[PDB]
Amino acid sequence: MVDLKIDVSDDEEAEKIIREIREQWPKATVTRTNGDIKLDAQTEKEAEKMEKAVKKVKPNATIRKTGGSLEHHHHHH
Repeated sequence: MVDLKIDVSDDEEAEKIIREIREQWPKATVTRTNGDIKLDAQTEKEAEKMEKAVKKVKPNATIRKTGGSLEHHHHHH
């Protein structure tokens, strides 16, 4: 699981976040809340696609990405 919280400054784009996520991922918990979008990804790659689908509405989308994985630096280039 990857924590994805998408800031939303407008109502219509917030609608577009929900549609562009849930059309591919019906299981993706999208909690519509005036101010943000509370979203949960399954894996890191899944998050890469999810946050990208948001960026298909808004390229400079401020997305709060927490957790994902404890990327072990000895196993990291």
